[PDB]
Amino acid sequence: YFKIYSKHTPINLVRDLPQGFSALEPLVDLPIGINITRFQTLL
Amino acid sequence: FQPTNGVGYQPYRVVVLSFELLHAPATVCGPKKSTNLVKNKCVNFNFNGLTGTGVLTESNKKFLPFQQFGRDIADTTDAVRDPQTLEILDITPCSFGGV
Amino acid sequence: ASVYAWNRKRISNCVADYSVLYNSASFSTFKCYGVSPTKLNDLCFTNVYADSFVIRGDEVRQIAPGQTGKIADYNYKLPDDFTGCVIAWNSNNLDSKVG
Amino acid sequence: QVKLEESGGGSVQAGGSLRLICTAPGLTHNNCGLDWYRRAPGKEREFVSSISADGTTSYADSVKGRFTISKDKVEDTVYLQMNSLKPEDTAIYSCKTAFPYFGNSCVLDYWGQGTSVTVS
Amino acid sequence: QLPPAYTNSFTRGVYYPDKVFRSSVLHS
Ligand SMILES: *[C@@H]1O[C@H](CO)[C@@H](O[C@@H]2O[C@H](CO)[C@@H](O)[C@H](O)[C@H]2NC(C)=O)[C@H](O)[C@H]1NC(C)=O
Ligand SMILES: *[C@@H]1O[C@H](CO)[C@@H](O[C@@H]2O[C@H](CO)[C@@H](O)[C@H](O)[C@H]2NC(C)=O)[C@H](O)[C@H]1NC(C)=O
Ligand SMILES: *[C@@H]1O[C@H](CO)[C@@H](O)[C@H](O)[C@H]1NC(C)=O
Repeated sequence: YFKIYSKHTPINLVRDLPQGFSALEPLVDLPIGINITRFQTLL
Repeated sequence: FQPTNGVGYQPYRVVVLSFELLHAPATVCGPKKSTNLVKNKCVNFNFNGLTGTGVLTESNKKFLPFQQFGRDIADTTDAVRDPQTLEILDITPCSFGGV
Repeated sequence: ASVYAWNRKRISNCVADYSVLYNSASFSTFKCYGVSPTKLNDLCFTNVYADSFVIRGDEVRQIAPGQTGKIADYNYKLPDDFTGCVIAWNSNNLDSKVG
Repeated sequence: QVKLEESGGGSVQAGGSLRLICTAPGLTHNNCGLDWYRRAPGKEREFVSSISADGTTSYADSVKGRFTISKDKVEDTVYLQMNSLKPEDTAIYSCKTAFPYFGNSCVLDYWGQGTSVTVS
Repeated sequence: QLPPAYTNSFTRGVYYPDKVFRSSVLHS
Protein backbone atom coordinates (compact mmCIF):
# COMPACT_ATOMS: atom_id res chain seq x y z
CA TYR A 1 0.00 0.00 0.00
CA PHE A 2 1.01 3.60 -0.59
CA LYS A 3 -0.13 5.96 2.14
CA ILE A 4 -0.42 9.74 1.98
CA TYR A 5 -0.98 12.04 4.96
CA SER A 6 -1.34 15.78 4.61
CA LYS A 7 -2.21 19.09 6.22
CA HIS A 8 -2.70 22.74 5.22
CA THR A 9 -2.09 25.89 7.22
CA PRO A 10 -1.88 29.68 6.81
CA ILE A 11 1.42 31.44 7.42
CA ASN A 12 2.79 34.97 7.18
CA LEU A 13 6.56 34.51 7.28
CA VAL A 14 9.41 34.40 4.82
CA ARG A 15 12.21 32.18 3.74
CA ASP A 16 12.15 29.77 6.74
CA LEU A 17 10.03 27.07 8.46
CA PRO A 18 7.82 28.27 11.33
CA GLN A 19 8.18 26.74 14.79
CA GLY A 20 4.91 25.01 15.56
CA PHE A 21 3.13 21.75 16.23
CA SER A 22 0.33 20.37 14.08
CA ALA A 23 -0.61 16.78 13.33
CA LEU A 24 -1.23 15.30 9.89
CA GLU A 25 -4.52 13.51 9.26
CA PRO A 26 -4.39 10.63 6.78
CA LEU A 27 -5.51 11.53 3.29
CA VAL A 28 -5.42 8.47 1.05
CA ASP A 29 -4.28 4.87 0.71
CA LEU A 30 -3.72 3.37 -2.72
CA PRO A 31 -3.10 -0.39 -3.11
CA ILE A 32 -0.59 -0.41 -5.97
CA GLY A 33 2.26 -2.67 -4.89
CA ILE A 34 5.29 -1.28 -6.75
CA ASN A 35 8.85 -0.99 -5.49
CA ILE A 36 9.76 2.69 -5.20
CA THR A 37 13.26 4.06 -4.61
CA ARG A 38 13.26 7.48 -6.27
CA PHE A 39 10.97 10.40 -6.91
CA GLN A 40 10.82 13.92 -8.27
CA THR A 41 8.64 17.00 -7.92
CA LEU A 42 6.80 18.80 -10.72
CA LEU A 43 6.11 22.51 -10.82
CA PHE B 1 -22.58 -19.89 -39.14
CA GLN B 2 -25.91 -20.37 -40.90
CA PRO B 3 -29.05 -18.76 -39.43
CA THR B 4 -30.84 -22.14 -39.47
CA ASN B 5 -27.82 -24.37 -38.85
CA GLY B 6 -28.13 -27.43 -36.67
CA VAL B 7 -27.14 -27.41 -33.01
CA GLY B 8 -24.03 -29.45 -33.74
CA TYR B 9 -22.96 -26.56 -35.98
CA GLN B 10 -24.71 -23.45 -34.62
CA PRO B 11 -22.61 -20.51 -33.42
CA TYR B 12 -22.02 -20.16 -29.69
CA ARG B 13 -20.65 -17.16 -27.83
CA VAL B 14 -18.16 -17.92 -25.07
CA VAL B 15 -16.50 -15.95 -22.27
CA VAL B 16 -13.66 -17.25 -20.10
CA LEU B 17 -13.25 -15.78 -16.62
CA SER B 18 -9.52 -16.13 -15.90
CA PHE B 19 -8.34 -15.48 -12.35
CA GLU B 20 -5.19 -13.59 -11.36
CA LEU B 21 -3.74 -13.57 -7.82
CA LEU B 22 -0.35 -11.85 -7.82
CA HIS B 23 1.84 -10.69 -4.92
CA ALA B 24 -0.05 -7.48 -4.21
CA PRO B 25 -3.15 -6.20 -2.39
CA ALA B 26 -6.30 -7.87 -3.67
CA THR B 27 -8.63 -5.74 -5.78
CA VAL B 28 -11.62 -7.77 -7.06
CA CYS B 29 -13.76 -9.01 -4.18
CA GLY B 30 -17.10 -10.61 -3.44
CA PRO B 31 -19.86 -8.58 -1.81
CA LYS B 32 -20.36 -8.82 1.95
CA LYS B 33 -23.94 -8.85 3.25
CA SER B 34 -24.83 -7.08 6.49
CA THR B 35 -27.28 -8.08 9.21
CA ASN B 36 -29.45 -5.62 11.13
CA LEU B 37 -28.70 -3.48 14.18
CA VAL B 38 -29.84 -4.40 17.69
CA LYS B 39 -29.42 -2.23 20.78
CA ASN B 40 -29.79 -2.68 24.54
CA LYS B 41 -29.35 -6.45 24.55
CA CYS B 42 -26.32 -8.64 25.20
CA VAL B 43 -25.45 -9.52 21.62
CA ASN B 44 -22.58 -10.86 19.53
CA PHE B 45 -21.26 -8.16 17.20
CA ASN B 46 -18.83 -7.95 14.29
CA PHE B 47 -18.03 -4.52 12.84
CA ASN B 48 -15.66 -4.97 9.88
CA GLY B 49 -13.85 -7.93 11.37
CA LEU B 50 -13.76 -6.26 14.79
CA THR B 51 -15.58 -8.95 16.74
CA GLY B 52 -16.81 -9.10 20.30
CA THR B 53 -19.74 -9.52 22.64
CA GLY B 54 -21.56 -7.03 24.80
CA VAL B 55 -24.27 -4.40 24.98
CA LEU B 56 -24.39 -1.70 22.31
CA THR B 57 -25.83 1.65 23.37
CA GLU B 58 -25.87 5.15 21.95
CA SER B 59 -23.36 7.76 23.03
CA ASN B 60 -22.17 11.35 22.81
CA LYS B 61 -18.44 10.97 22.20
CA LYS B 62 -17.41 12.65 18.96
CA PHE B 63 -14.84 10.92 16.80
CA LEU B 64 -12.86 12.60 14.17
CA PRO B 65 -14.17 12.23 10.61
CA PHE B 66 -11.57 9.55 9.85
CA GLN B 67 -11.59 7.49 13.06
CA GLN B 68 -13.26 4.12 13.48
CA PHE B 69 -13.27 3.08 17.14
CA GLY B 70 -12.22 4.18 20.59
CA ARG B 71 -9.96 2.60 23.16
CA ASP B 72 -9.29 2.77 26.86
CA ILE B 73 -6.39 3.33 29.23
CA ALA B 74 -5.94 -0.44 29.31
CA ASP B 75 -6.10 -0.56 25.50
CA THR B 76 -9.47 -2.31 25.35
CA THR B 77 -12.19 -1.46 22.85
CA ASP B 78 -15.13 0.50 24.23
CA ALA B 79 -16.72 2.42 21.35
CA VAL B 80 -17.32 1.92 17.65
CA ARG B 81 -18.75 3.75 14.65
CA ASP B 82 -21.38 1.97 12.60
CA PRO B 83 -20.32 1.55 8.96
CA GLN B 84 -23.59 2.84 7.51
CA THR B 85 -25.56 5.16 9.79
CA LEU B 86 -22.32 6.83 11.00
CA GLU B 87 -23.20 6.96 14.69
CA ILE B 88 -21.15 6.33 17.82
CA LEU B 89 -22.00 3.30 19.95
CA ASP B 90 -20.67 2.42 23.37
CA ILE B 91 -19.84 -1.16 24.26
CA THR B 92 -20.47 -2.37 27.75
CA PRO B 93 -19.56 -5.83 29.03
CA CYS B 94 -22.23 -8.45 29.55
CA SER B 95 -23.26 -8.60 33.20
CA PHE B 96 -21.53 -11.13 35.42
CA GLY B 97 -20.90 -11.67 39.09
CA GLY B 98 -20.85 -14.02 42.03
CA VAL B 99 -23.64 -15.67 43.98
CA ALA C 1 -15.75 -10.22 -31.17
CA SER C 2 -14.00 -12.30 -33.83
CA VAL C 3 -12.79 -15.83 -33.15
CA TYR C 4 -9.40 -15.16 -34.76
CA ALA C 5 -8.65 -12.30 -32.34
CA TRP C 6 -10.38 -13.05 -29.05
CA ASN C 7 -11.02 -9.99 -26.90
CA ARG C 8 -9.50 -9.74 -23.42
CA LYS C 9 -10.99 -7.39 -20.83
CA ARG C 10 -9.38 -6.47 -17.50
CA ILE C 11 -11.42 -6.15 -14.30
CA SER C 12 -9.83 -4.83 -11.12
CA ASN C 13 -10.74 -2.89 -7.97
CA CYS C 14 -14.45 -3.68 -7.72
CA VAL C 15 -16.92 -6.27 -6.43
CA ALA C 16 -18.22 -9.24 -8.41
CA ASP C 17 -21.98 -9.75 -8.07
CA TYR C 18 -21.47 -13.33 -9.22
CA SER C 19 -24.91 -14.21 -7.85
CA VAL C 20 -26.44 -11.89 -10.47
CA LEU C 21 -25.33 -14.50 -13.02
CA TYR C 22 -25.50 -17.64 -10.87
CA ASN C 23 -29.23 -16.86 -10.61
CA SER C 24 -29.74 -16.81 -14.39
CA ALA C 25 -30.81 -20.42 -15.04
CA SER C 26 -31.18 -19.82 -18.80
CA PHE C 27 -27.67 -20.62 -19.96
CA SER C 28 -25.92 -23.18 -22.13
CA THR C 29 -22.68 -24.28 -20.42
CA PHE C 30 -21.12 -22.74 -17.29
CA LYS C 31 -18.36 -24.69 -15.52
CA CYS C 32 -15.69 -23.26 -13.22
CA TYR C 33 -12.57 -25.42 -12.88
CA GLY C 34 -10.57 -24.61 -9.76
CA VAL C 35 -13.26 -23.32 -7.39
CA SER C 36 -16.86 -24.31 -6.68
CA PRO C 37 -19.22 -21.57 -7.93
CA THR C 38 -21.06 -21.64 -4.59
CA LYS C 39 -18.29 -19.47 -3.10
CA LEU C 40 -17.59 -17.63 -6.37
CA ASN C 41 -19.43 -14.56 -5.09
CA ASP C 42 -17.60 -14.95 -1.76
CA LEU C 43 -13.92 -14.58 -2.67
CA CYS C 44 -11.29 -11.89 -3.27
CA PHE C 45 -9.00 -11.96 -6.30
CA THR C 46 -6.30 -9.65 -7.62
CA ASN C 47 -7.53 -9.43 -11.21
CA VAL C 48 -10.20 -10.83 -13.51
CA TYR C 49 -9.80 -11.38 -17.25
CA ALA C 50 -12.84 -11.81 -19.49
CA ASP C 51 -11.77 -13.45 -22.76
CA SER C 52 -14.55 -13.35 -25.37
CA PHE C 53 -14.54 -15.66 -28.40
CA VAL C 54 -17.01 -17.37 -30.73
CA ILE C 55 -17.16 -21.10 -31.44
CA ARG C 56 -19.48 -23.62 -33.09
CA GLY C 57 -21.91 -25.98 -31.42
CA ASP C 58 -19.41 -28.77 -32.06
CA GLU C 59 -16.50 -26.49 -31.12
CA VAL C 60 -18.12 -25.58 -27.79
CA ARG C 61 -16.68 -28.70 -26.16
CA GLN C 62 -13.35 -28.13 -27.93
CA ILE C 63 -12.14 -25.21 -25.80
CA ALA C 64 -11.01 -26.85 -22.55
CA PRO C 65 -7.75 -27.91 -20.87
CA GLY C 66 -6.66 -30.97 -22.81
CA GLN C 67 -9.27 -30.87 -25.59
CA THR C 68 -7.93 -29.82 -28.99
CA GLY C 69 -9.61 -28.09 -31.93
CA LYS C 70 -9.00 -26.08 -35.07
CA ILE C 71 -9.76 -22.78 -33.33
CA ALA C 72 -8.23 -24.29 -30.19
CA ASP C 73 -5.03 -24.88 -32.15
CA TYR C 74 -5.19 -21.47 -33.85
CA ASN C 75 -7.24 -18.90 -31.91
CA TYR C 76 -6.22 -19.82 -28.34
CA LYS C 77 -5.40 -22.78 -26.11
CA LEU C 78 -6.07 -23.21 -22.43
CA PRO C 79 -3.15 -23.98 -20.08
CA ASP C 80 -2.47 -27.38 -18.52
CA ASP C 81 -3.94 -26.51 -15.09
CA PHE C 82 -6.18 -23.53 -15.79
CA THR C 83 -7.87 -21.99 -12.75
CA GLY C 84 -10.96 -20.23 -14.04
CA CYS C 85 -14.49 -20.53 -15.33
CA VAL C 86 -15.73 -21.20 -18.86
CA ILE C 87 -19.16 -19.87 -19.87
CA ALA C 88 -20.79 -20.52 -23.24
CA TRP C 89 -24.16 -19.41 -24.61
CA ASN C 90 -24.93 -21.62 -27.63
CA SER C 91 -27.42 -19.26 -29.26
CA ASN C 92 -27.62 -19.17 -33.04
CA ASN C 93 -30.32 -16.49 -32.81
CA LEU C 94 -28.22 -13.40 -32.12
CA ASP C 95 -24.70 -14.75 -32.63
CA SER C 96 -25.45 -15.27 -36.34
CA LYS C 97 -27.49 -13.17 -38.74
CA VAL C 98 -29.97 -14.26 -41.39
CA GLY C 99 -28.02 -15.66 -44.31
CA GLN D 1 -31.64 -58.86 -26.93
CA VAL D 2 -32.06 -55.39 -25.41
CA LYS D 3 -30.40 -53.21 -28.04
CA LEU D 4 -31.26 -49.84 -26.46
CA GLU D 5 -30.74 -48.95 -22.83
CA GLU D 6 -30.76 -45.71 -20.86
CA SER D 7 -29.03 -44.89 -17.58
CA GLY D 8 -27.07 -42.23 -15.72
CA GLY D 9 -30.12 -40.12 -14.83
CA GLY D 10 -31.30 -38.55 -11.61
CA SER D 11 -32.41 -35.22 -10.15
CA VAL D 12 -30.95 -31.78 -10.92
CA GLN D 13 -31.67 -28.22 -9.81
CA ALA D 14 -33.04 -25.55 -12.08
CA GLY D 15 -30.02 -23.70 -13.42
CA GLY D 16 -27.85 -26.78 -12.87
CA SER D 17 -26.15 -29.19 -15.24
CA LEU D 18 -26.70 -32.87 -16.06
CA ARG D 19 -25.51 -35.53 -18.50
CA LEU D 20 -27.43 -38.44 -20.04
CA ILE D 21 -26.01 -41.87 -20.95
CA CYS D 22 -27.80 -43.94 -23.60
CA THR D 23 -26.29 -47.21 -24.82
CA ALA D 24 -26.86 -48.38 -28.38
CA PRO D 25 -24.47 -51.33 -28.86
CA GLY D 26 -25.77 -51.97 -32.36
CA LEU D 27 -26.33 -48.43 -33.66
CA THR D 28 -23.38 -48.25 -36.09
CA HIS D 29 -24.48 -51.11 -38.36
CA ASN D 30 -28.10 -49.96 -38.44
CA ASN D 31 -27.39 -46.72 -40.36
CA CYS D 32 -30.84 -45.71 -39.09
CA GLY D 33 -30.50 -42.95 -36.56
CA LEU D 34 -30.91 -42.76 -32.78
CA ASP D 35 -33.57 -40.69 -31.03
CA TRP D 36 -34.57 -39.48 -27.59
CA TYR D 37 -38.26 -39.44 -26.69
CA ARG D 38 -39.89 -38.81 -23.33
CA ARG D 39 -43.20 -39.92 -21.89
CA ALA D 40 -45.09 -38.28 -19.03
CA PRO D 41 -48.00 -39.55 -16.91
CA GLY D 42 -50.96 -38.78 -19.12
CA LYS D 43 -48.81 -37.80 -22.12
CA GLU D 44 -47.70 -39.60 -25.27
CA ARG D 45 -44.02 -40.13 -26.05
CA GLU D 46 -42.76 -36.92 -27.66
CA PHE D 47 -39.29 -36.69 -29.14
CA VAL D 48 -36.53 -35.10 -27.06
CA SER D 49 -33.75 -35.21 -29.65
CA SER D 50 -32.83 -36.96 -32.87
CA ILE D 51 -29.33 -37.72 -34.10
CA SER D 52 -29.00 -39.50 -37.43
CA ALA D 53 -26.15 -41.53 -38.90
CA ASP D 54 -24.64 -38.33 -40.35
CA GLY D 55 -24.58 -36.32 -37.11
CA THR D 56 -27.26 -33.72 -37.86
CA THR D 57 -29.24 -32.96 -34.72
CA SER D 58 -32.84 -32.02 -34.02
CA TYR D 59 -34.31 -31.48 -30.57
CA ALA D 60 -37.53 -31.11 -28.64
CA ASP D 61 -38.81 -27.55 -28.93
CA SER D 62 -38.47 -27.10 -25.16
CA VAL D 63 -34.87 -28.36 -25.08
CA LYS D 64 -33.18 -27.03 -28.24
CA GLY D 65 -30.52 -24.40 -27.67
CA ARG D 66 -29.39 -26.13 -24.48
CA PHE D 67 -29.80 -29.85 -25.18
CA THR D 68 -26.89 -31.04 -27.34
CA ILE D 69 -27.05 -34.61 -28.65
CA SER D 70 -23.54 -35.84 -29.41
CA LYS D 71 -21.77 -39.07 -30.32
CA ASP D 72 -18.50 -40.21 -28.81
CA LYS D 73 -15.67 -40.06 -31.30
CA VAL D 74 -14.77 -43.67 -30.44
CA GLU D 75 -17.07 -46.22 -28.79
CA ASP D 76 -20.23 -44.35 -29.76
CA THR D 77 -22.05 -43.33 -26.58
CA VAL D 78 -24.59 -40.75 -27.65
CA TYR D 79 -24.82 -38.31 -24.73
CA LEU D 80 -27.20 -35.37 -24.35
CA GLN D 81 -25.29 -32.46 -22.81
CA MET D 82 -27.65 -29.95 -21.17
CA ASN D 83 -27.48 -27.12 -18.64
CA SER D 84 -30.12 -25.21 -16.67
CA LEU D 85 -32.73 -27.95 -16.85
CA LYS D 86 -36.29 -26.75 -16.31
CA PRO D 87 -38.83 -28.51 -14.07
CA GLU D 88 -40.94 -29.48 -17.09
CA ASP D 89 -38.24 -31.66 -18.70
CA THR D 90 -38.76 -34.32 -16.01
CA ALA D 91 -40.05 -37.50 -17.68
CA ILE D 92 -39.33 -41.09 -18.73
CA TYR D 93 -36.90 -40.45 -21.56
CA SER D 94 -36.01 -43.22 -23.99
CA CYS D 95 -33.98 -43.97 -27.08
CA LYS D 96 -35.43 -45.42 -30.27
CA THR D 97 -33.54 -47.10 -33.08
CA ALA D 98 -34.45 -49.20 -36.08
CA PHE D 99 -32.61 -52.50 -36.41
CA PRO D 100 -31.98 -54.97 -39.23
CA TYR D 101 -34.70 -56.59 -41.34
CA PHE D 102 -34.07 -59.33 -43.91
CA GLY D 103 -32.72 -56.53 -46.11
CA ASN D 104 -33.41 -53.27 -44.29
CA SER D 105 -31.16 -52.04 -41.48
CA CYS D 106 -33.80 -49.43 -40.62
CA VAL D 107 -37.42 -48.57 -39.96
CA LEU D 108 -38.12 -52.00 -38.49
CA ASP D 109 -37.67 -50.61 -35.02
CA TYR D 110 -36.97 -51.18 -31.31
CA TRP D 111 -37.47 -48.76 -28.41
CA GLY D 112 -35.35 -48.20 -25.32
CA GLN D 113 -36.50 -48.55 -21.73
CA GLY D 114 -35.66 -44.93 -20.92
CA THR D 115 -33.95 -42.72 -18.36
CA SER D 116 -36.08 -41.25 -15.58
CA VAL D 117 -35.10 -37.58 -15.34
CA THR D 118 -36.25 -35.33 -12.46
CA VAL D 119 -35.65 -31.58 -12.54
CA SER D 120 -36.54 -30.02 -9.19
CA GLN E 1 24.27 27.34 -10.00
CA LEU E 2 24.26 27.42 -6.19
CA PRO E 3 25.33 25.17 -3.30
CA PRO E 4 22.70 23.18 -1.38
CA ALA E 5 21.05 24.81 1.63
CA TYR E 6 19.86 23.18 4.85
CA THR E 7 17.57 24.09 7.71
CA ASN E 8 16.09 22.79 10.95
CA SER E 9 12.76 20.99 11.32
CA PHE E 10 11.99 21.88 14.90
CA THR E 11 8.93 19.73 15.68
CA ARG E 12 7.22 18.80 12.43
CA GLY E 13 5.88 15.73 10.73
CA VAL E 14 3.75 13.98 13.33
CA TYR E 15 0.89 12.00 11.86
CA TYR E 16 -1.92 10.00 13.41
CA PRO E 17 -0.36 6.53 13.23
CA ASP E 18 -3.72 4.75 12.95
CA LYS E 19 -7.48 5.15 12.99
CA VAL E 20 -8.26 4.90 16.70
CA PHE E 21 -9.89 7.43 19.01
CA ARG E 22 -8.37 8.21 22.40
CA SER E 23 -9.26 10.98 24.83
CA SER E 24 -7.07 12.79 27.37
CA VAL E 25 -4.35 10.17 27.46
CA LEU E 26 -0.63 9.70 26.80
CA HIS E 27 0.12 6.99 24.26
CA SER E 28 3.47 5.46 23.34
C1 LIG F 1 -25.67 3.97 3.18
O1 LIG F 1 -26.85 3.69 2.47
C2 LIG F 1 -28.04 4.00 3.21
C3 LIG F 1 -29.21 3.55 2.36
O2 LIG F 1 -29.70 4.61 1.55
C4 LIG F 1 -28.08 5.49 3.53
O3 LIG F 1 -29.18 5.72 4.40
C5 LIG F 1 -30.01 6.77 3.88
O4 LIG F 1 -29.29 7.96 3.58
C6 LIG F 1 -30.12 9.01 3.06
C7 LIG F 1 -29.20 10.14 2.66
O5 LIG F 1 -29.94 11.30 2.31
C8 LIG F 1 -31.15 9.42 4.11
O6 LIG F 1 -31.99 10.43 3.56
C9 LIG F 1 -31.98 8.22 4.54
O7 LIG F 1 -32.82 8.58 5.63
C10 LIG F 1 -31.07 7.07 4.96
N1 LIG F 1 -31.82 5.89 5.38
C11 LIG F 1 -32.62 5.09 4.64
C12 LIG F 1 -32.80 5.42 3.18
O8 LIG F 1 -33.18 4.12 5.15
C13 LIG F 1 -26.81 5.92 4.23
O9 LIG F 1 -26.78 7.34 4.35
C14 LIG F 1 -25.58 5.46 3.46
N2 LIG F 1 -24.37 5.78 4.20
C15 LIG F 1 -23.17 5.91 3.62
C16 LIG F 1 -22.03 6.24 4.53
O10 LIG F 1 -23.02 5.75 2.41
C1 LIG G 1 -27.49 -8.35 -19.96
O1 LIG G 1 -27.58 -9.75 -19.73
C2 LIG G 1 -28.28 -10.10 -18.53
C3 LIG G 1 -28.15 -11.60 -18.39
O2 LIG G 1 -29.06 -12.28 -19.24
C4 LIG G 1 -29.72 -9.62 -18.63
O3 LIG G 1 -30.41 -9.90 -17.41
C5 LIG G 1 -31.50 -10.87 -17.52
O4 LIG G 1 -30.97 -12.22 -17.52
C6 LIG G 1 -31.98 -13.24 -17.58
C7 LIG G 1 -31.26 -14.56 -17.47
O5 LIG G 1 -31.94 -15.58 -18.21
C8 LIG G 1 -32.78 -13.10 -18.87
O6 LIG G 1 -33.80 -14.09 -18.89
C9 LIG G 1 -33.40 -11.71 -18.95
O7 LIG G 1 -34.06 -11.55 -20.20
C10 LIG G 1 -32.32 -10.63 -18.80
N1 LIG G 1 -32.92 -9.30 -18.82
C11 LIG G 1 -33.78 -8.85 -17.90
C12 LIG G 1 -34.27 -7.45 -18.11
O8 LIG G 1 -34.15 -9.53 -16.95
C13 LIG G 1 -29.74 -8.12 -18.88
O9 LIG G 1 -31.08 -7.67 -19.09
C14 LIG G 1 -28.89 -7.76 -20.10
N2 LIG G 1 -28.84 -6.32 -20.28
C15 LIG G 1 -28.47 -5.73 -21.42
C16 LIG G 1 -28.47 -4.23 -21.42
O10 LIG G 1 -28.14 -6.38 -22.41
C1 LIG H 1 10.79 -5.50 -5.34
O1 LIG H 1 11.90 -5.90 -4.56
C2 LIG H 1 11.81 -7.25 -4.08
C3 LIG H 1 13.01 -7.47 -3.19
O2 LIG H 1 13.70 -6.25 -2.93
C4 LIG H 1 11.76 -8.21 -5.26
O3 LIG H 1 11.57 -9.54 -4.78
C5 LIG H 1 10.61 -7.84 -6.20
O4 LIG H 1 10.66 -8.64 -7.37
C6 LIG H 1 10.70 -6.37 -6.59
N1 LIG H 1 9.56 -5.99 -7.41
C7 LIG H 1 9.60 -4.98 -8.29
C8 LIG H 1 8.33 -4.73 -9.05
O5 LIG H 1 10.60 -4.30 -8.45
